[PDB]
Amino acid sequence: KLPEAYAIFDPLVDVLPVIPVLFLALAFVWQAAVGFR
Amino acid sequence: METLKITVYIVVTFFVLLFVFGFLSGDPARNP
Amino acid sequence: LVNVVDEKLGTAYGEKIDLNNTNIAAFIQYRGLYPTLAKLIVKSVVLLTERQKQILRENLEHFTVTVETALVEGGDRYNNGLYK
Amino acid sequence: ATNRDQESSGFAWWAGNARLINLSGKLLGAHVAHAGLIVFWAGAMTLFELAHFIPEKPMYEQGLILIPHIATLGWGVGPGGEVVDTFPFFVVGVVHLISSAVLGFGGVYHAIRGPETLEEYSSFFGYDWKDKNKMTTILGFHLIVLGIGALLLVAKAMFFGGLYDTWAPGGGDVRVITNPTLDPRVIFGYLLKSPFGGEGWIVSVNNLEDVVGGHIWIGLICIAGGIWHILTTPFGWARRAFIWSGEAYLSYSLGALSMMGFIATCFVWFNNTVYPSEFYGPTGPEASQAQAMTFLIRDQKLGANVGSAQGPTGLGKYLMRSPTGEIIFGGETMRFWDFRGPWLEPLRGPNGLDLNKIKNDIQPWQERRAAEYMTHAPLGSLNSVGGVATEINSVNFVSPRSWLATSHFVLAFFFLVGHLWHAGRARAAAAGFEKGIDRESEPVLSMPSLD
Amino acid sequence: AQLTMIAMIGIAGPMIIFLLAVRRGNL
Amino acid sequence: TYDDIVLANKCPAYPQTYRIARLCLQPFLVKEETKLVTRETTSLDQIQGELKVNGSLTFVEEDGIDFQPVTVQMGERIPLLFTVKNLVASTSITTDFKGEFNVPSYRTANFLDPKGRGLASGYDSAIALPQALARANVKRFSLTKGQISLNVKVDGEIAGTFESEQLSDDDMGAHEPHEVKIQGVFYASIEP
Amino acid sequence: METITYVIFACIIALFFFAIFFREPPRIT
Amino acid sequence: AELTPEVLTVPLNGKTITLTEKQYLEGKRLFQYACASCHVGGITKTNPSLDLRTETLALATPPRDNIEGLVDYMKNPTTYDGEQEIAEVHPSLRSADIFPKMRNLTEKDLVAIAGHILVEPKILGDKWGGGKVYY
Amino acid sequence: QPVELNRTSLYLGLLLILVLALLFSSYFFN
Amino acid sequence: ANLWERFCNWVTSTDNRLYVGWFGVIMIPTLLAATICFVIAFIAAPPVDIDGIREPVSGSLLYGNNIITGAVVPSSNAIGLHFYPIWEAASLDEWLYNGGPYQLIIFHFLLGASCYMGRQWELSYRLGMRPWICVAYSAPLASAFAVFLIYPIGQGSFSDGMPLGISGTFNFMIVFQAEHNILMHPFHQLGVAGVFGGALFCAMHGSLVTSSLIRETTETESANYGYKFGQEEETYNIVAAHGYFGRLIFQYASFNNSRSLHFFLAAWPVVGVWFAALGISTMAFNLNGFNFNHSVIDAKGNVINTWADIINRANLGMEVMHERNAHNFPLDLA
Amino acid sequence: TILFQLALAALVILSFVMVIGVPVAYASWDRSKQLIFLGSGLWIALVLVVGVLNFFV
Ligand code: CLA
Ligand code: HEC
Ligand SMILES: CC1=C(/C=C/C(C)=C/C=C/C(C)=C/C=C/C=C(C)/C=C/C=C(C)/C=C/C2=C(C)CCCC2(C)C)C(C)(C)CCC1
Ligand SMILES: CC1=C(/C=C/C(C)=C/C=C/C(C)=C/C=C/C=C(C)/C=C/C=C(C)/C=C/C2=C(C)CCCC2(C)C)C(C)(C)CCC1
Ligand SMILES: CC1=C(/C=C/C(C)=C/C=C/C(C)=C/C=C/C=C(C)/C=C/C=C(C)/C=C/C2=C(C)CCCC2(C)C)C(C)(C)CCC1
Ligand code: OEX
Repeated sequence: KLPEAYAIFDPLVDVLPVIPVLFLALAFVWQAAVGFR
Repeated sequence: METLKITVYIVVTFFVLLFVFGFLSGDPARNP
Repeated sequence: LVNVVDEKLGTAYGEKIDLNNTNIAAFIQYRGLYPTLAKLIVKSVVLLTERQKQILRENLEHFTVTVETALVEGGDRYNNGLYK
Repeated sequence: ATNRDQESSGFAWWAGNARLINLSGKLLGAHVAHAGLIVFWAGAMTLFELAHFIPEKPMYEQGLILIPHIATLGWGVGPGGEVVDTFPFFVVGVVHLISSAVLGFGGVYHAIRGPETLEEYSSFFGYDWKDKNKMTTILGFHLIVLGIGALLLVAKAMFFGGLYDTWAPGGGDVRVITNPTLDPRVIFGYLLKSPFGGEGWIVSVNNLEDVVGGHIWIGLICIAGGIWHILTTPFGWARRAFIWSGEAYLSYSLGALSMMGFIATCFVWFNNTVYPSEFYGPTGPEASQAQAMTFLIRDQKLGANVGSAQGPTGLGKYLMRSPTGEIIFGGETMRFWDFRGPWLEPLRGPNGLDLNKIKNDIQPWQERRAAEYMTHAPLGSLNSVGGVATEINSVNFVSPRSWLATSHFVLAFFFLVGHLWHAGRARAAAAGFEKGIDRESEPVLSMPSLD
Repeated sequence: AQLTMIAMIGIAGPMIIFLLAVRRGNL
Repeated sequence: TYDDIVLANKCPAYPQTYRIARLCLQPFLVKEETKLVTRETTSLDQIQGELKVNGSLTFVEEDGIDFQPVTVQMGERIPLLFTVKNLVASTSITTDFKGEFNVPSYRTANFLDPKGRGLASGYDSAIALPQALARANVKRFSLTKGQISLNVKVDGEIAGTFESEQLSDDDMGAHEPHEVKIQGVFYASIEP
Repeated sequence: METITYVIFACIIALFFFAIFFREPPRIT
Repeated sequence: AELTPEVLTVPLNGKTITLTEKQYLEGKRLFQYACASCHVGGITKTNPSLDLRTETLALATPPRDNIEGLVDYMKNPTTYDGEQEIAEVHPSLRSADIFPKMRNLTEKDLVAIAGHILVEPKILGDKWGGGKVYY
Repeated sequence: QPVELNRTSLYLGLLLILVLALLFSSYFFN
Repeated sequence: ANLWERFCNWVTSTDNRLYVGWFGVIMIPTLLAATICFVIAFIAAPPVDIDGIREPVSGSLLYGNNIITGAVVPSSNAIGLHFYPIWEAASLDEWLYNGGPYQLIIFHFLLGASCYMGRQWELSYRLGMRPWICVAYSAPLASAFAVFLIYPIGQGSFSDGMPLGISGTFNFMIVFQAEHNILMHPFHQLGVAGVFGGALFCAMHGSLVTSSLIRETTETESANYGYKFGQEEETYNIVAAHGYFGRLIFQYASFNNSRSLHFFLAAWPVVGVWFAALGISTMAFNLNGFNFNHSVIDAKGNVINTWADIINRANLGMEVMHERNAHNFPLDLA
Repeated sequence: TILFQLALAALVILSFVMVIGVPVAYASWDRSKQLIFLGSGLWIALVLVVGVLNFFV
């Protein structure tokens, strides 16, 4: 478990490693806003 | 066995040195 | 020429615990025998500790003495490749 | 807005990272934001692994790949791979994740705000890809830093706590490795070891002495190779042996990383020294020898004559011979007779396993470890059902070893493909036909016939 | 909840891209 | 030690109850009615017995690795369970050991053949040919005696050369066993 | 009769030798 | 069918105690936590003789087809005849030192593993303690 | 009308037959 | 002008009927060693004890096999992952017994087919071609990497390699599904999506080009003579085939770009077989297929069997019967 | 101890404005300079304030 002064922010940590999967998908959002020009 | 071992070992390294030297002997040069 | 393991089934080996032939795992079907007395038996119908003698005598009608060479050689008295 | 459509670069959107080949400031921010992504994942996964962490359960029973790496370093683990303080795991998670915002700042800064090329603002930082002595200067800078990194591991091993030793006496313990193997005939004798069974090229490193001293040797030749590449330019035999292009050095790195991923796959699959089975679980070899031991233990406890006990085939059911002659574990685990773990070296005498050390000398911690390692084999499914493919859904177990070997095989094969892609392309690019064949000067119509 | 984290973590990726589109920034 | 060996197949006047503690046997003359195609899984080792003084020291062996599957190439391959299983040999030890042991079958009763047919497990039929053999159908476990004459170097630990005559694998009755004569060296380490 | 029929494979190698080295060549047309 | 008090009645000591749908679901999970690495499906992987069947457990010495007998096994595990004592090779509450996955098992949480082991053969059938033949 | 069969079609058509008979000879002998 | 620069003028020459190249200085003697040793082992190798338990498996033709049941039997399980050359053995007959010919063939074949891949690069670089026919050959080569080397390494024995044989292959497939549930592995399912799609898009592209050939010939001779080799006109109408196939499904499902078409023909089976070779290479380390055994259970908890539970009984059928004598212990670990 | 979560929730939220506000200001000026600098230094400040206060709880 996290140290007990950190369990308030524990649902944050539970989805914290999905963030690098979404950087890949954000390059496709950014490429789609520019229309893949 | 004692003899075929070093027979294969020399055969292997001669073909491998032929591999390594010929790609060191200017393989970027040999383009059209 | 008959299969001696199958010919062992039709005699009293294949009705009870043959004390010379059955696996050490075939003693689990009764109380008290496995694994201390089952180790002591495998290693005439058996008799040591006194409570062990009372376990054995209560089981002595369940015990058969009939040595089959296939069933015992190669350590098959302890492990015969028969699991779950 | 240079190199941002296919009108200005000639690269499409799906190869739009190739628009950054000659944009040194933008390629720097590409690499620092990506460095920030690795250090983010190092941080965020370690936090995810420690938030979902049970220090009762062993580490391999929890789907943990990164907590075993911090634990191998000798942080927050005591006797037998048991966590006594999860705070050295948490700090590694926080120092990485917070550092990812700094590399995330500097990646975003150089990519989307900074100078697009460094060739004007800083001739020290500005590089041309086909400038050969500058390309060794950055290579020499990065070699010294990896020499600094391979000496930090020696520092943690020799001064700042020691690493976890699987071959510590009485079970595994964090051990200060104070006498590392400085002997180069041992350090580079690993390099001339066969990769194949019983030899196991560098994956057979089986003590933390050669690990530390091997990282003194690697850690100082990388420093001395850094001072080499800083102070020199490439020699003439190497200038004709390489393409000097941006994609060329990428392909050489991709081919190097395919080597490393295939090797680290083999380390996490076969080695239980730098990947202790306390943290990573038993190896494939380790679990099959543990199964043969558990039934060597169980049946002799029922009074089986385990040396003379025969299999169905004529071989020893518990104890047969290796094709070199050592008394090894019977069964199919005869393929794994080259396995060394510390829960069965008290059985191994000089003929292989000693039968008299099996009868009256197998300790209950060994019966415990063999029964644990058998029921936690690195067999498992993709939905993480433990056991064989014909097993029922009760055991939620895939080893980190299986996760680490398979992921770093998927990655290492594609990095071989990516090497073949980029090495073929960068040599086609340096010769001038990667965009196609010129119709007016097609080489084959100028090349003679075959038959 | 874990979702309202991952919603605002996930939504605020394209909102960077939404802002630089509706500010005509350097997309 | 073990690291500089992986020799494990090789074995290394002397005058009350005595015991044979470590009996090694390192060997295959096959009688025509060889080579070692089994690589080096051929020696017996770590055999413990009971040297019972009577003038003759009766050696009832009990325990140890005392069987080795050996296939020799005559080109016919001849499997033999090279063994000294339950050997009772007999002769101040200077001294032969004219002993008789039992070989079992090579394959035990759990062994299945290519057609699934085995002795304690498997098909008693030939299920490939449904409406058709009986020799290969019924597996016939052999336990024929073999005779060995050890010939005793002497320290507590003594050594010399054995010679055993046993039959081969009879393939559970399916063919005829060759007479294998197994010459080789031995080492026995006697301790009271 | 069995194996020496199967050793059809020697005709394939002769076809492999003939169709590589004695093919009617591609003509630039 | 439906998980019901006819299924959740199992012998306590000659008395039956009723499990709940929370308790049976908790003790499936505590069986998969600390027991099912070896005892998956009711078998023993490290000893395929001693399955976790009720008939096997009723025939153990002391009887271990009771919930009081299975919690006495998880505090003092014996052999199948009760002669030898195996808390140094079997997980127990006498072996928190060496089986760390047993340390957080309380007296209202072992009864659910004793509950799961007894209720489950009535649920599966021959499949509990039956092995791959009965999958 | 004449039949044309170029040498490649002799070569593929012999390849078609020989690898067909390398297949089916195991079954024709059975 | 020594006989080295005259040697590299022969090795790198495109004027060779069969291109040698520097990869071919490894490829030719390894693959000739892997072909001479193969057909000798396929006809005359004495039976190999593959499973290490002294039960030899006849693989060669002279010992009562036909081509379908013939194989080179994999090296002995007693050897394991050990390097077993001819000089490891005391005699040839020992080397033949323990499956040494299998290790000779696959170490010469994989080293020679790896060097086929770079030879495919090397001719593309001598001819001025774009270079990625080698990358597409990395899809069957990884597959050969997997079943000959990688799946032995993960399983710890070259006895687990694919036998160089038609029915030995089918043994390898059956046992693999029994132990690794390869059908339920999605990487094999992407591979079937790569070869079913590969065969689809082959017959698609083969039939849309053949559908769209311009009339150049009469119906009294073959339409193949409308192509003369080296011609500059395209022999088929790409607009008609797109007009055909676009009306067949809908217009935007259709590659009206010939280059974008042939990238898709290149990439769909190659990325398919890449993932499938990654199936075998990851089930090397026992990262098995999806295990839905006893997944659907009812309110009482009774297992409601699925189709994956019917596969599990078939998987149980092969695994309790594969190598009937090799297992002495209840769990099949490797 | 709860105002350790006053600097920690001043860093899970200040990172949320500095995960938008930095690639929006960089990809769009002088106010954005005095907002990035004042907050990035505040971000380095509050990782040190959380960095000291965890040892105190
Ligand atoms: C994670 C890997 C990665 C990285 C680091 C990059 C980086 C880059 N890409 Mg590439 N790219 C990628 C993957 C990646 N890309 C993928 C997967 C694709 C296929 C969709 C592309 C396709 C592509 C194309 C077609 C182009 C690029 C371009 C670029 C460069 C400039 C972008 C720009 O200036 O426009 C401005 C960008 C934006 C306004 C988008 C804003 C995104 C921000 C930066 C997100 C990050 C914010 C971050 C969370 C904040 C952290 C710091 C904070 C804590 C303080 C930049 C170096 C361009 C280029 O070549 O430049 C010349 C270009 O034309 N990329
Ligand atoms: C693997 C190391 C095991 C774990 C984890 C658990 N058990 Fe076990 N169990 C194991 C073995 C080898 C044996 C046989 C012991 C012997 O006497 O030789 C057992 C036996 C039991 C029994 C007795 C079954 C019987 O036939 O009487 C029970 C009731 C039992 N195990 C329960 C049990 C529980 C509840 C566990 C989880 C907490 C558990 N075991 C874990 C091996 C292993
Ligand atoms: C350029 C570009 C790009 C890229 C990008 C990238 C890749 C970036 C990166 C970025 C990054 C790399 C970022 C990162 C960041 C980080 C952060 C921001 C972090 C922070 C942290 C924190 C704040 C922490 C906290 C905590 C603690 C301390 C403890 C407890 C737990 C917690 C979590 C709470 C793209 C593709 C889009 C497109 C183009 C443009
Ligand atoms: C740490 C450690 C250690 C150590 C190690 C070491 C010492 C290592 C080293 C290593 C090394 C030292 C390696 C090397 C390698 C090499 C390579 C990898 C190579 C490559 C090559 C190339 C790449 C080439 C190419 C070419 C050719 C072929 C021809 C043409 C030209 C050219 C150049 C292009 C030990 C184990 C002890 C222990 C553990 C830990
Ligand atoms: C909160 C917290 C904490 C703390 C933390 C800390 C204290 C952190 C910090 C962190 C840090 C402290 C980070 C940092 C990072 C940094 C980085 C990551 C950097 C990098 C750098 C670089 C990359 C550089 C580059 C360059 C340039 C820029 C120029 C010159 C050249 C060179 C290359 C050098 C603790 C754990 C206690 C607990 C939990 C909570
Ligand atoms: O060798 Mn061919 O297959 Ca791979 O798992 Mn264990 O070992 Mn045997 O059983 Mn299942």
